[PDB]
Amino acid sequence: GDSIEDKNARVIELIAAYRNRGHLMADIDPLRLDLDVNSHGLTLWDLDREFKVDVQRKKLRDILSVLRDAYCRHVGVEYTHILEPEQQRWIQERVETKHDKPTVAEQKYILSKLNAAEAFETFLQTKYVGQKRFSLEGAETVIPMMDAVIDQCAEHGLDEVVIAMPHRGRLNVLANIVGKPYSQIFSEFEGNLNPSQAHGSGDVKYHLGATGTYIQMFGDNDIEVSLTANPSHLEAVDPVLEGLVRAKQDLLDTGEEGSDNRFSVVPLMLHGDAAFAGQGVVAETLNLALLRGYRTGGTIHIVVNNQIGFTTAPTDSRSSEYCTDVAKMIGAPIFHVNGDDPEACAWVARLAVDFRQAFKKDVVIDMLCYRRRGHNEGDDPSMTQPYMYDVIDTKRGSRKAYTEALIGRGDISMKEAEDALRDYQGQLERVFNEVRELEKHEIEPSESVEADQQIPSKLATAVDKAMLQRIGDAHLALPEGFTVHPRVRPVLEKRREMAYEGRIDWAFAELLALGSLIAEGKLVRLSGQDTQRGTFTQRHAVIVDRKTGEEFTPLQLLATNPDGTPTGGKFLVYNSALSEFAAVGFEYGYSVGNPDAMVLWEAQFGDFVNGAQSIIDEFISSGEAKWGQLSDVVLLLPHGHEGQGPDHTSGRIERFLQLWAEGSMTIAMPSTPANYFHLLRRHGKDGIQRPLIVFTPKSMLRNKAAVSDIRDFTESKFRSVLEEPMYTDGEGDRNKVTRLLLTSGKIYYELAARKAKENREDVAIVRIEQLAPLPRRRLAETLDRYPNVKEKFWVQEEPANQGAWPSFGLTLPEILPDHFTGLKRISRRAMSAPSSGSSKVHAVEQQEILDTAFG
Amino acid sequence: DKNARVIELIAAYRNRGHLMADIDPLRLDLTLWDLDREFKVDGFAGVQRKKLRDILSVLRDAYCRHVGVEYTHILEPEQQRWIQERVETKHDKPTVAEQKYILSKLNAAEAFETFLQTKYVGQKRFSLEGAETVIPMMDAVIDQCAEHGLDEVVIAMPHRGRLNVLANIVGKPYSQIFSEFEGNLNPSQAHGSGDVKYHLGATGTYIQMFGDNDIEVSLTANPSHLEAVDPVLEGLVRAKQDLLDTGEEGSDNRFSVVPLMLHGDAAFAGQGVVAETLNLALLRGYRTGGTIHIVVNNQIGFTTAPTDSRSSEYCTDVAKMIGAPIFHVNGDDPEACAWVARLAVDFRQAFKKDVVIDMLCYRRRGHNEGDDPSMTQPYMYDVIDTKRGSRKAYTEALIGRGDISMKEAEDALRDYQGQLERVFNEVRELEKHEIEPSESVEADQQIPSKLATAVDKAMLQRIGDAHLALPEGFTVHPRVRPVLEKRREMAYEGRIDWAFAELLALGSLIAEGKLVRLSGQDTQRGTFTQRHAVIVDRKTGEEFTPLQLLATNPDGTPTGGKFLVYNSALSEFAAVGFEYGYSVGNPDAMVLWEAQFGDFVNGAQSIIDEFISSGEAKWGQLSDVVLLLPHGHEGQGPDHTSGRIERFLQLWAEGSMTIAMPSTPANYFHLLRRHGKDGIQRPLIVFTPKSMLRNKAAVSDIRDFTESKFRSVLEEPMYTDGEGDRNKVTRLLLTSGKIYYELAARKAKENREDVAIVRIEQLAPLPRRRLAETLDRYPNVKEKFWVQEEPANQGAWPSFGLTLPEILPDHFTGLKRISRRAMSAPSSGSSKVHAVEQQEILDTAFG
Ligand SMILES: CC1=C(CCOP(=O)(O)OP(=O)(O)O)S[C@H]([C@](O)(CCC(=O)O)P(=O)(O)O)N1Cc1cnc(C)nc1N
Ligand SMILES: CC1=C(CCOP(=O)(O)OP(=O)(O)O)S[C@H]([C@](O)(CCC(=O)O)P(=O)(O)O)N1Cc1cnc(C)nc1N
Ligand SMILES: [Mg+2]
Ligand SMILES: [Mg+2]
Ligand SMILES: [Mg+2]
Ligand SMILES: [Mg+2]
Repeated sequence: GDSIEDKNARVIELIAAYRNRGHLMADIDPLRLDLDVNSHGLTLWDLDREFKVDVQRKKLRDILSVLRDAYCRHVGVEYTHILEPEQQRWIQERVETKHDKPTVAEQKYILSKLNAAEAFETFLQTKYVGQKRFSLEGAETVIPMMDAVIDQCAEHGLDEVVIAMPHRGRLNVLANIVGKPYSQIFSEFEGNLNPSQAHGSGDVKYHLGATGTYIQMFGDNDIEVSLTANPSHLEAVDPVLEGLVRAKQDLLDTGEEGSDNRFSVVPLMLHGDAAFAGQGVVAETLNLALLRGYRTGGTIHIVVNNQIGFTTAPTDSRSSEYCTDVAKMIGAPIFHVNGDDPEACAWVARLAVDFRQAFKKDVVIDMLCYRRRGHNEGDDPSMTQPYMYDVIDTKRGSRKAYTEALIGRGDISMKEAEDALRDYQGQLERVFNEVRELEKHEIEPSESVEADQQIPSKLATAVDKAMLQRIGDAHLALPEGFTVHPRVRPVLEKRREMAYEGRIDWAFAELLALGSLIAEGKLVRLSGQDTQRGTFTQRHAVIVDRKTGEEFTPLQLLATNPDGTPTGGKFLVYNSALSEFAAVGFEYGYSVGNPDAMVLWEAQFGDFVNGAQSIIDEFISSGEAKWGQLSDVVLLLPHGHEGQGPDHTSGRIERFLQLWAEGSMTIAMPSTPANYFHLLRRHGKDGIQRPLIVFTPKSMLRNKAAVSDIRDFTESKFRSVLEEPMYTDGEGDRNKVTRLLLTSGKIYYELAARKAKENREDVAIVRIEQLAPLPRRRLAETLDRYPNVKEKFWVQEEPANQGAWPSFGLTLPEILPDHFTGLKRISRRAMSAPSSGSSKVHAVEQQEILDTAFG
Repeated sequence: DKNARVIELIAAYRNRGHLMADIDPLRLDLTLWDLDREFKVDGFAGVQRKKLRDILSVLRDAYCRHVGVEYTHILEPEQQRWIQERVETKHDKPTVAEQKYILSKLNAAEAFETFLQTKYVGQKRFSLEGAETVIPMMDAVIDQCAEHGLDEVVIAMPHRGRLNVLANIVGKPYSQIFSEFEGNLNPSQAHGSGDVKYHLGATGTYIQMFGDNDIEVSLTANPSHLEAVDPVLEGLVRAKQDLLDTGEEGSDNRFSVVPLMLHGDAAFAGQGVVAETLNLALLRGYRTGGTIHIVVNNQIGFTTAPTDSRSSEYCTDVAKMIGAPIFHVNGDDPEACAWVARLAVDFRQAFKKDVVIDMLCYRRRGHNEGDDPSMTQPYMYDVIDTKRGSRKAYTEALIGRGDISMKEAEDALRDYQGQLERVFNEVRELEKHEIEPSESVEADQQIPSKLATAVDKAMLQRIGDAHLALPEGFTVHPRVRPVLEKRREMAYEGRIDWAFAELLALGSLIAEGKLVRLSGQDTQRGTFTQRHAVIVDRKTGEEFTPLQLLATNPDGTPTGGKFLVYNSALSEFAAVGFEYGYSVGNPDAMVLWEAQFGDFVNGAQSIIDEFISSGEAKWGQLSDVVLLLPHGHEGQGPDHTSGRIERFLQLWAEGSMTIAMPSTPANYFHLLRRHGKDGIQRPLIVFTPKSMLRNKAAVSDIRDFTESKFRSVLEEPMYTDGEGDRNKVTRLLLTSGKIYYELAARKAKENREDVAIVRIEQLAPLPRRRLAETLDRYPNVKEKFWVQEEPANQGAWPSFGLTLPEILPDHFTGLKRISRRAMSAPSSGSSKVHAVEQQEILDTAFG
């Protein structure tokens, strides 16, 4: 036969090999630190021969030049893992082509960005040699790359770019991308902060955020750009950024629940190479990318891959070939780019935005670069990486290299390049001198943020009977032909009955609170594991057609007024992924993104919220004091000793009470459905942006004593302290009381049952519903109504080192000494775990507490 | 031409055939003239010429029937070829005896579940019904490991089929499982606070049914927190491999202890610890030679559908990042499940890397046996109601093939059921005894009386001299050489600093024959450039570890000891879990994990809460892991200041952990030596210094190492050795850590003979007797203050403010706090604000 047919088969194999694996041979590293193949008779003598390619006939040397330029030069493209052939074709069409050369104006603009990037760092090195700044030197190309992402987003007519990033080049991005004034950055290095800057306890300069407007230089558009605050904990901000962006998209009616699919707010997420591979929150957050409750239409990721993590080499940081391999699980294309090629970096940035816009999905840019100085500017890296730093010492920086290229191209002269550098440096010097001339402020200890936010003087949470009845009737306003599951129908009928006749249970009180807020025009977002039905089969926020699987959400009917006009409200209820860290981070971010939303996250059991401990510690409990960032997220934590074991008993009340300070959070453990209703309505209507932690029930959901009357919803308010109904409404005599039992939560019902069984008129039980801030005035005023009390006990089912005792045992005798001197504890013994593993052992221990309280 | 269509068609089946494979038991979701034409293909024994008809039948059987194979993401062509050779050829047909054995495992699997359903209808058991093939699959993994002559299989798994695996794979007695359902436990079963039945572990010996080998099989305990045990399993296996001299640090590369890790579908996709643990798989400090993963993929997670649980096509897509092949297999085909299990073991043995089996199955009952799944999944449960189980279908096949008769099949099933009934009746006949409250485990482990931790001068000198015993031609970095010279000087002359005291402790243990494993972020050099446990040749990059020289006696014989020091990945959850597991796996090892700053250990909160602080009380599982947490107010911000002492003190109970904040290098040395030599297996939490590493006052004398012991309470040297008068003291300041040096400097500056400073070095268990004895030496004290740099809601005050007046009322009634105000964060963000607040504490203490 004709050997051209054999040779053509080898050409088809070569095309596939470059597309699939060319990235493994690409010249992406700026440091350059690192017989049985069947050729089917193809050799170097076939270079000028024409071959058939899939339609077209091309010379072998031309096929090989296109493949080598696309896949083996300064850009490594990974895309053949993508399922969708139209996405692979889209990328092939754009990378297997001769690129348009940037104009001289575009080249000068890129150089102006590299000048700003390096000169900002060398200026800080000269003025503040002894202060950490986490310089981007060796990775200056991140600045024209980020400029190109934002400029391309503006070109697509998008609304906003929200950035989250770590420390590397943070100050550089704040000054040269977001527009944080140089004077403000210099004031931080000077330690001369005005009262606004010195507010709260604060945080380090490389954790701060900023906002501004980016104005295009090559087009007629502009776009908002924001950079969010973050703690030191690397990658922890990743789900927070997604939540912030989702909330902004929902507000613009763009995105998943929106009237259009523009997803017009773009998350731009930066990462370090060691952190991106090592932190589990990265995979958890990528896992949210296509979920209906969390999708943001694609995140643009940039890894500042300086091939080091402090003193650790990549071989000790990851098991994958690339630090970006984790992102392939959601079908993201990956572009590995040589950080010493500014034009390739800008081109990849624009291609990434175009791909995100075309397919509304994630894209990753792996920018290979290096770290010019030590990990921080006081660290000596040659002790552990002598070879790498001997190579770095021989390298001209990307600014100098690009300047020489433009001089060589004839664009600029050496004198012009020198003058432009002196001008930028001269402007930094001028601003530095002005800041240094400012009057020095006296340094004072930091102050509590407690008084910065206060409840309005007038706020009622009660609703009328018509509102209760409307929410009850919504449960039976089924779509025509809908088949209700036979074991769900009694719940719907019971809700109509409770709305008109009382005995309202916990689950319905929660829906009365959320439904009445929706009717008043509020956006309510509720999510968590199995939250649509409820872990305890109690919520039924979504009901499923038994014959068709169609879904009906009764509370969504409250988003329309009886006359047919919208209230402006909405109910967004989702089953979350099986994640705690990313889910809690996302809801925290969502509440920051839309302060007017009611945002609730529900743990399956409170025992699993320790999986989100970094979010609780670094964002929820402390973001207001550290950054002035406000969140109104609600965490619902099912809690209570019921004999189900040490991981189905406790939400670790003691840990939240320990974290509490400065009125940063509200912490509550309501004992009645109406009090929970009023708590949620107060939180949604008070205009205070502070988190709420609620310890919620499990067996108490179906306790026939734990029900509320209609008048408790229509004629009452949130009560931080509750007395027994016999004293406030009944014929109970407070003067007969000699023993006071103080408690919180479901144990009240067991104590009250024991009091009734033994007719103990000498014992009274007082509940603390709001654990933090402690209701000092209401507690003192309640205790003053029992003048003959000789002894007081704090009673709890939790072990002695858990529950409220560790904080209350110390604080109650200090803040109210005339009431709580001599306060004693009644509880389970101190325990390493939250409870026994045995239901029978739980029952004996529970009875001991009750016997001790009445002994 | 037509051959061009064939080569691309072969690639299409290999790359994407899995997308069309018949893997779901529920089924809820160029020309025809070329068939007899011969084409050239790359056969497994050389180039072959095959009819297109035969190429297509092989590809459809390999990739589109009950097994979906994902492997073309793997970099190594030899691994793809290995898989092709085994999937694109005829599979070995099981013998009739092997088929009957698989059926006996399905019988045991289903009959155990239906028996518990009959006897204990109201108790959760997380049944494997709908996924019974996991039992012959696990049997096949373990049998294939025994066929390779491996030493042990260690299993970690969640709740799904846990009781079934304990009884039918590991050999936990049926009588013990029934006693758990009965709630009639003997005193050993009732020991500690305990845990739920589907969290418990067991160990036994597996004996091959057809071969001549045995193998050890163990299943580790775990909390409810799904996937949290994954890094613990890897640590336990690595410790066992290091002991057998197999694996990464071993003389052979057998990696002869196999991790077998089971997962649920929703948890495997959702929990970040999965990716963190996979990321450890090829790292020198953590590699275990490949984990075999089995996902029990029942296409549901409680009430949540897969479309709400993950963004990837498969729940296993995360594992592709470490190049693991993935085998998706139809759970209703027991022979395909066993065949994939054996293939996975063979692949793990050939390439010493991870393999994933995604077993597609269903969940016969609700999430738990009291839950109604048709409320949320009506369609799925209408389909499940029409399905014959895998046991019934496999029995019908064997009866149909003529392997067994219906009478033989029923007799075998009734024999197993009769034996369950007999054991159940025997357990039910036992008298029920009084149920008592659970008891503290504190007294279970006690320190031997007068444990000596001092070493002689020769030992100190040997460790100092080891720092300059450089290999021939080694070039020391010019800024590292002064540290080595200073260590030799300190070993002979004193003024021993914190960093060298740590290495004196570890070095002296290695010399005594102990394995010491030390790891953490940048731990080889040290975050504060203080450790230099490994030094790097300035010219060649070669590494030298001075403490490794202590593993050889001066006469040249080995001590039996070793120093394993690693830079960890940038992980806290998987790294802490791994070190906890390692300490469980080798109780004789000294295992230390170091946080870069203590502020980041909250990333491992699930491991601290669920394993470290509570595993002894819950499961009787003992760990001696050490956590080193750099801590101290130095003006570096709220994430570079605190290891959250207050949280560890709150978690503390029952003597479960030792918690310490030493103020001197010798006291830290004695703390580490006591921990390594006391024969007690309980974790140690140490709050370690940063600036105090280089404080010239924070140095120790040679006599502090050779003639002393760990001191839980320390007085000022002026009273124990100097000319200080204790009777002049009217104000006592109690403290812990570096603030002691600032308080002592202020006392010396103002000649405050009326003030004494007492340090509590061991925070938990509180040294009640030594504290009382010390305070009794100051008879004229009129006021006592607890002084700390931490905010009032942090540090030791929240626990000590409550416990000291209760446990020592004649000494601490009236105890007052001196500290920073209560704060939402651990500190101010400003170094200047920190400095003003620090001076306020010092001024208040002496005001
Ligand atoms: C381990 C670690 C760093 C190395 C990161 O390497 P890579 O991701 O490649 O980024 P790059 O630095 O190469 O660009 S910087 C950071 C630290 O905390 C600085 C960051 C910060 O505090 O904000 P440090 O004070 O310990 O140095 N640090 C401690 C650390 C540990 N664990 C977590 C979860 N977060 C952290 N901040
Ligand atoms: C969300 C959740 C479960 C669903 C798992 O689905 P999948 O991974 O597909 O497994 P399978 O059940 O389909 O086989 S079972 C488990 C729970 O905790 C039971 C497990 C246990 O407690 O040990 P529960 O009491 O809330 O039901 N539970 C709560 C839970 C939440 N978050 C974590 C980290 N761990 C958990 N145990
Ligand atoms: Mg890096
Ligand atoms: Mg509010
Ligand atoms: Mg499942
Ligand atoms: Mg020990």
